[PDB]
Amino acid sequence: KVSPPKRAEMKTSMESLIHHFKLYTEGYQVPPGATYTAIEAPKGEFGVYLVSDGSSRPYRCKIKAPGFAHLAGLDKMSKGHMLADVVAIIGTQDIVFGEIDR
Amino acid sequence: KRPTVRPRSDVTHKQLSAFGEYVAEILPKYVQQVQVSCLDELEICIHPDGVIPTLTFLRDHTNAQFKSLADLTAVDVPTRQNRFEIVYNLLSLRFNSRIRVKTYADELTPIDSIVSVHIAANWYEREVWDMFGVFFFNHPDLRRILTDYGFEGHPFRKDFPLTGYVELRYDDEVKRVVAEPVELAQEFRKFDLNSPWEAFPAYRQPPE
Amino acid sequence: EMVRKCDPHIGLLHRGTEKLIEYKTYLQALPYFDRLDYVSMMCNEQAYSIAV
Amino acid sequence: GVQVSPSGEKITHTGQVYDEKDYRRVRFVDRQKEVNENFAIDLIAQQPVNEVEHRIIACDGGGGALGHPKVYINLDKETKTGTCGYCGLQFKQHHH
Amino acid sequence: PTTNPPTARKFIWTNHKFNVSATPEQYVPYSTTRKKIHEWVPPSTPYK
Amino acid sequence: EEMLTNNRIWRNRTVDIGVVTAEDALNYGFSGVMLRGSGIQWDLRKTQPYD
Amino acid sequence: TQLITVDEKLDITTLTGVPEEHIKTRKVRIFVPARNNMQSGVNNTKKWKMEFDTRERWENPLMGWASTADPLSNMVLTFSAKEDAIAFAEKNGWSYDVEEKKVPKPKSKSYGANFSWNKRTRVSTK
Amino acid sequence: RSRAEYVVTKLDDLINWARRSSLWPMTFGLACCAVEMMHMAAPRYDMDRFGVVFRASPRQADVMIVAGTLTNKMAPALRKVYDQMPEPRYVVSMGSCANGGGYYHYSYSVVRGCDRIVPVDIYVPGCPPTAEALLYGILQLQRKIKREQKLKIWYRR
Amino acid sequence: GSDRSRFLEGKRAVEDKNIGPLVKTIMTRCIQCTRCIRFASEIAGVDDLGTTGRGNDMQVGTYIEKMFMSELSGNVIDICPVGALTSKPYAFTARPWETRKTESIDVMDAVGSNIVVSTRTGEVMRILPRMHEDINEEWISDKTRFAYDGLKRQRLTEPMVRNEKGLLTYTSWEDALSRVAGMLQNFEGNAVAAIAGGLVDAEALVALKDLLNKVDSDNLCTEEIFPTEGAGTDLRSNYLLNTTIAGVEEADVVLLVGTNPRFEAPLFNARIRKSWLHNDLKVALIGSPVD
Amino acid sequence: LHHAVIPHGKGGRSSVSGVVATVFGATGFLGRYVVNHLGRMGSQVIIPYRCDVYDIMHLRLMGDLGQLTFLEWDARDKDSIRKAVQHSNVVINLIGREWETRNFDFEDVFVNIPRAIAQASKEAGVERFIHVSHLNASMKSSSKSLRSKAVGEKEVRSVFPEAIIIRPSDIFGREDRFLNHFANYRWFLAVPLVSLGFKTVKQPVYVADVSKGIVNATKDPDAVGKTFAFTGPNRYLLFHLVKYIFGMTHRTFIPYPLPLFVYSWIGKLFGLSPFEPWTTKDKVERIHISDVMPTDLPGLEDLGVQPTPLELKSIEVLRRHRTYRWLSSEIEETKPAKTVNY
Amino acid sequence: SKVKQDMPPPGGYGPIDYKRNLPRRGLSGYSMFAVGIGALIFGYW
Amino acid sequence: TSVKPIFSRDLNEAKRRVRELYRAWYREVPNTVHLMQLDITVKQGRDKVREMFMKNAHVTDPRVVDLLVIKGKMELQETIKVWKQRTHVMRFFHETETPRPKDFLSKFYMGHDP
Amino acid sequence: TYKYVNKKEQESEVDMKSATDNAARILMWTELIRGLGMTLSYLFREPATINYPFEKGPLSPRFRGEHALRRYPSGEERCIACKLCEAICPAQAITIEAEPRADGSRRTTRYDIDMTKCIYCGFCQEACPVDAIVEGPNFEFSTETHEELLYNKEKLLNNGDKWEAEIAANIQADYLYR
Ligand SMILES: NC(=O)C1=CN([C@@H]2O[C@H](COP(=O)(O)OP(=O)(O)OC[C@H]3O[C@@H](n4cnc5c(N)ncnc54)[C@H](OP(=O)(O)O)[C@@H]3O)[C@@H](O)[C@H]2O)C=CC1
Ligand code: SF4
Ligand code: SF4
Ligand code: SF4
Ligand code: SF4
Ligand code: SF4
Ligand SMILES: [K+]
Ligand SMILES: [Zn+2]
Repeated sequence: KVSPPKRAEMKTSMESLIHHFKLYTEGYQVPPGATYTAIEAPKGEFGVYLVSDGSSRPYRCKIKAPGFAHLAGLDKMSKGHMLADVVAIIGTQDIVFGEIDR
Repeated sequence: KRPTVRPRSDVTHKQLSAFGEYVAEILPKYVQQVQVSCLDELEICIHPDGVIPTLTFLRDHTNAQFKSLADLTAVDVPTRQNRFEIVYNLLSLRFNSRIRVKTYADELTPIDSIVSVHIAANWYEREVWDMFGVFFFNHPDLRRILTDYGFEGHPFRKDFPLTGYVELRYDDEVKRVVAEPVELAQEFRKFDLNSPWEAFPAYRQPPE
Repeated sequence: EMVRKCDPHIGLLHRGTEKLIEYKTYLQALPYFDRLDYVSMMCNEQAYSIAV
Repeated sequence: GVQVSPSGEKITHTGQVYDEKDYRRVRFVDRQKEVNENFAIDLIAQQPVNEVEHRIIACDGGGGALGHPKVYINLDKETKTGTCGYCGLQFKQHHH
Repeated sequence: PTTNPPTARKFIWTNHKFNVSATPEQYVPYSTTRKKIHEWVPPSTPYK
Repeated sequence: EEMLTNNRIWRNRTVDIGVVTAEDALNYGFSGVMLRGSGIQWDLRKTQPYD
Repeated sequence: TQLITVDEKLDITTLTGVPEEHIKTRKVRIFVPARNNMQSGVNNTKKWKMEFDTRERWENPLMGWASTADPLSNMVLTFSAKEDAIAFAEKNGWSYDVEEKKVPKPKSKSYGANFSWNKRTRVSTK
Repeated sequence: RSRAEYVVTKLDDLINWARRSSLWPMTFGLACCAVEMMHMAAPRYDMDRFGVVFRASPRQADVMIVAGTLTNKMAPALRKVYDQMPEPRYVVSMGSCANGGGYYHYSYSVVRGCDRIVPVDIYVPGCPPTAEALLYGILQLQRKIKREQKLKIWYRR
Repeated sequence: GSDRSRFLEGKRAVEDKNIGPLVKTIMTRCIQCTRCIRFASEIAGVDDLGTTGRGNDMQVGTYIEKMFMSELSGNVIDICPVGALTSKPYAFTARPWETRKTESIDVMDAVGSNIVVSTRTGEVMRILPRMHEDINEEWISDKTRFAYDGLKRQRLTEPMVRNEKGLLTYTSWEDALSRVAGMLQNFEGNAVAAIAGGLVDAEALVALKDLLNKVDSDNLCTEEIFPTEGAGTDLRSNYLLNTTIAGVEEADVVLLVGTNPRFEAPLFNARIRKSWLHNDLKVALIGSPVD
Repeated sequence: LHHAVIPHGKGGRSSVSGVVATVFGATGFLGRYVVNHLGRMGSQVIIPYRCDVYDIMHLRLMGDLGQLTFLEWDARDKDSIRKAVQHSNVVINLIGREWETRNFDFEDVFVNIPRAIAQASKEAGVERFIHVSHLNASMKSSSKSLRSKAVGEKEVRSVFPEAIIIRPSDIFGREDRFLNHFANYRWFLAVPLVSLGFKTVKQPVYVADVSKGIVNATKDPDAVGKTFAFTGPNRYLLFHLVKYIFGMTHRTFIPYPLPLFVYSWIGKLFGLSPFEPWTTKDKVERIHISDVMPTDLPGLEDLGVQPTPLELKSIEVLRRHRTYRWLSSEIEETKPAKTVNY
Repeated sequence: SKVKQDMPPPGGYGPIDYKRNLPRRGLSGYSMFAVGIGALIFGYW
Repeated sequence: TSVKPIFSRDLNEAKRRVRELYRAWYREVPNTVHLMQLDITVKQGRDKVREMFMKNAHVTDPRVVDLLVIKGKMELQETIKVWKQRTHVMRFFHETETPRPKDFLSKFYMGHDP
Repeated sequence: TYKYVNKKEQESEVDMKSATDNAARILMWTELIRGLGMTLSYLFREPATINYPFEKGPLSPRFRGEHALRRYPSGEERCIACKLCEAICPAQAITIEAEPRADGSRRTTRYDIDMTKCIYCGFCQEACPVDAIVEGPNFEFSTETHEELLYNKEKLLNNGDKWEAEIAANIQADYLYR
């Protein structure tokens, strides 16, 4: 009811095929509620705030990126410095921009 | 014992319940609700007037020490009067804990800004204003941070369409990148992936 | 070349992935995270999978 | 097999073909309309009917897990063959 | 594929084709579904 | 490390560049390698372990 | 000092950023969605929904896909109350048509009616 | 045929050989696909072996490789950096985002393909397209610009 | 249910039936819930389906090669929970998550059954009933259910005008409206008249009525005949189902004069049969004896 | 009509308008704006080309996917012409040169190619043909090009009798050879006009307005068989036009009265070049002939286009030719040239 | 059949080095300044 | 029918903020046209600013007027510090957009939209 | 646990030998010379560059490349129009229109895969219950126009017929894991 069964079990068993059909069309239903999960990404604390209404699609998914707060803190880091020091700061904050912009 | 179900520890639940009673009796002026989830997460729902005292107390109190802002988030629920629910996820490194502070707002009642409490709230509230249209009082520079310049409307709202209203293309008469009303070669096919049978009896609303 | 103010204008790689994840199912929203951080792929998958 | 229209263009296996007065053959002007040479309905038509001895046969398309889900076909009608809904193979009960 | 040849099928391509882009035998998309709404054909005989 | 770590050019490029204090990092919401560089003993894998 | 009074209808159409034609020329439906008769489950008849009127959906020349020109075609919104949907629609400035909730009528069900001595509800098969 | 048109064909071959042996891209990339682009630059595939050298400014560039998703905020900048290149300029779209919007095709802030902004010569499909397929696309671009007959069209004018 | 099966044996298979080109039967999928049998026995009123056999070999259907068509025969496709009784026109066409649902009203008859039109990518794919306890309950007639495919054939797409040869040729809206408007301003009141058919809404009716009244025409006729003597259309009770369908449920004697309600209004006749089953309705008929 | 040619949508990029137009001069200056308007409103545009794929490649973004069909063609290949016009209901002819090549000259380009295109269009039975001639190309003009265009007008009207003939004035735009030509007189010492640029009246017309008029002629049922005159709103003398051009350029103004025969001699001297010439003889008398007064011919108002003035659409095309010093100058910094009624 | 699965060897994998390894090469300072000064004096002479 | 104000207690100081924002926009238009190479004239840009204020001029709720003033100040600041480009500024005039006619006959002849 | 990356333990005091070593390190560029030595060692190493296109990088049988529609050994198309590939396709790059065939078989009439929308994620080939849609390991299918990447049923069936000696062998080698 959450993870799809094996293909042999799908092709030889009824309820495995039913579960495969419903998982790969509708998907598993998450019980309603909210959570915040923080995982030590190499760039920092990658967090996700997930809100589910009880359906098979999430109601809300906020993506906390460490690089977003780091680039918010870029301005304080670059006080009293030059252009090469700015590019050094950009490098050492370990910035990728997909997770920042979302 | 059971390899499928997640193990549950009651000591974290009791500790978070005790701290919830602690915060609720310290701040009865603003705190509206205190709950502990089954996933061992503590949520305190406060009045919008109590954002500054609640955040300052949780940051600076000896027993709280929630000195780190994990994130600041808005959730659009367009069926209640104050549709934007503002969520503050905070982390205490001293006690190794995580707390969630919730409050409410609508399109016309702004809430106070906590740049004076946490500095990450600057960009986080800029994102929240840009995506949901919740104004923030006494902000240093509140403006758009992720949408394009001159973008009309707040795109993370519920009533905003997924594809949007306007689209860009290069026009050769004016030699510019111009904006025109949205028109798709293939429309996004919405799917009704909602089963007509109740999945969770524990979350059954009583009939109206 | 002394810098006095830095103002990083961002959103130049913004795609509304939160709204798209909201509009799609959980397994459908799984590969969005690799493209969130395309250098920390399995870390993102681990984060989303642990949350779900 | 692949048949041609009076306009001169080849007809797909689903029956789609552009009309004489379509403006959409200019996409095939100086190019080609790519069509499948092998027709699935003809290829399944060439396959002989499998003559089995049991009243209910089981089909998986061959290869076990490499085929289709295993389905059971009831070969009670002697006036028609039972066809697998997945693979299209036909089966006939041997009453002799 | 000289000690372990692949399985031979009747529908497989006996002649391999490389990438045919910007070449007259390139691929052109088209809608493979037939016409949906068939119009009413007016009669060829006048009413008067 | 042979190419970069003991290199005086790299040390002139990196040492005393972009210094941030622990209190400033905590207030600004920094995480991961930056808190560790500032000296804050914090790691998610060691404090709130997963898997 | 910190609390004023207004006697208006809370119009925010200038603030939502929607273009004028999609405010004035659009019609919305507030309704409890009817139960899909291919199933007996009635969990989808619990929440009110607001949808928009259907605009033109034409055929693409290149592939025959469903090309559209409106943005508010897949937009459906979920409400816990009909009056809440009214409040949201009047706040966003859309003209609305409201269908009342069609509750199924309570029915007298008895297994002994299948086997009546004189009455006509006796069934001839099982 | 006549002697002069054989000569102008040979000069076409020479100019196209120069333009395909020297193909300098602009240092431009946006995303996942740009990571795969710099993985082509990695020593395994060696665009430098193939004769392809990065130059940061568009004035020293030959080919513009759209590597990532083209957002509404990025589109005027992309059109700018395309227009400021000199005339012998080519475009390699990279990945599903740059070809047709890709995984964000139904987004409010993503244009559905970089061909809506700049004229694209070669589309490389994939998400991400591997550096193998990228080296393939670069070689296909070299063959395409070898196939041009500029001086021959000028002579036949 | 569970998520894995302990069944390691072989499954049964049942030969398919041929009850008609409307209801396609793949009876291996049947779970023997007798819903179709009870529907045909009570609402359709045909007694043409049943269970033949015993034990695991019990099969639902017709023992003989019988073509099962009455009215209201797509509701077995509705109420069959498994896909044993499917719709042959709808066969292999679309999926329910694809199909957008539009709540509309039937116009195939005058009952006014609440329906859902299921459309996929700007094309009508299915017709389903809607739950309205006061009109049609949960069912629609077969013409209502399967008449949607007539909207894809013999359809007028462009305006036509008579040629000088006398043939109809395609033209523009401006040209067609200019010709009709020129003739309208040419002709006076009584010389202009109009006849309305059956699949016409009240919007077009009042539109054309207002246009003819502005050109001083009162010959606003319909194809269907009602007696204009006496009150006629003046009193609204003179031409209405005043007792209504709840009154069909409530009444105890019903006299049907000059009508065949089974084919004129199938859901009305279905409610009459429901009252006949439950409330012991006394039904009498003046007219030709029909089933 | 046909079911695939019925218009649909709101007229955007992905809409269908039912215009299947074979545009023959789409690789030129007016052709790019014409194909831009057609692709923007949503149309199946067939572009026959003879230049390179890179040369036509700037046209590739100007419509939706699959709405532009590029086909190689030759002016001496009737097979290529009929395969280009085979599937169309509008055929637009913009073929033209401002000089003579060793393969194609004025009479070929302005007579034989339009006659062949019109003959192929009549054989294929297209509904509409639009041919772009030039204004004041009546007959017996001082230039070979206008006499050739008059003969081409007569040939097109003979072959396809209901052709929409559009005669625009000296079209100005970003890639034009009129305003850019006058501004590129600044590379020489003076501006050598004939009779100091007086008694020569010109009323230029904007390329966007010409293209909009062409598109409205494709979609206008009242335009069939007519000759339109695409003229600007204001008439200027040549001297005042050059003065206003150099005022917007902010370069200088040194006019010079130089006689017509020797100015045509140096125009021929410039035109004797294997490349695209800077100016030609036919160019210099086509510059120095006046433009006639359009009295009976219908115009841009009748086709629904309000003619944008040169004073409003002049700074987007001359800001390149300014130096750094006068680059950030607005519209009002230059005095507009005085208009003449005659 | 016995399950075949992607498994490490029963004796485990070998030791993987992870510490930083600076080779500590080069000569002492005294000798190399001695060579430098010797070069200076020889060149001067 | 009683709410918390944002900045303006009533409509008059909201109109005062509107007037100040209009003053700033009117002063900024010539500098914008001079800095970014705009084809338009100064008087045309002032027409644009005036008609944007006129489309927004129908609202009488003080909080909504305050929020429109705040958005206008944000837009103005994006015009002061050059973050909009020529395209972003020139998107207001809709010069590449063919306008939909408002006549019923034209709306009938184009398509099915009302 | 934790460790220090830049903090030193106590001090090494001041000694004449240590001072002279530091003086040599400053003056004679010793770390620069050892960086030169490492750089020269990489010069005298063997390069890791393969000779494209005559050499190709290694791959796995699990590789996700160009899409294809397979067949049964009988020649019948494996697809049965169940649209699970659409219902799980995250980018909505698959469009299916279907109707019964002339023999009553459930077959697709339109099967379009927009490869400019596709993210090459294998969800269709792992959701297909009959192994009809597959991602064959062809990745060298870059085109020169945007239209040529808009695949239809005929193009995908041609791909399945072309790469059948490839895809069947890859599924045979890999299928026991899935
Ligand atoms: N220029 C102006 O201001 C005015 C122009 N006109 C007329 O309008 C038309 C379009 O104008 P414009 O863009 O300036 O013209 P161009 O000089 O730019 O050429 C127009 C097109 O004609 C093609 N062409 C020319 N000669 C040949 C030939 N021998 N064989 C095949 N194709 C050929 C060119 O293709 P390619 O580049 O491949 O050779 C080009 O695409 C012309 O007929 C012109 O006379 C009328 C009034 C004013
Ligand atoms: S196509 Fe895929 S890999 Fe490339 S930028 Fe888009 S999401 Fe990333
Ligand atoms: S309704 Fe369907 S499942 Fe039930 S008995 Fe009839 S055929 Fe079988
Ligand atoms: S979908 Fe339902 S009725 Fe159809 S085969 Fe599966 S379980 Fe049986
Ligand atoms: S999942 Fe497979 S069988 Fe089902 S529709 Fe898609 S390709 Fe066909
Ligand atoms: S690989 Fe993924 S994105 Fe591509 S067609 Fe398959 S399911 Fe869709
Ligand atoms: K059923
Ligand atoms: Zn089978």
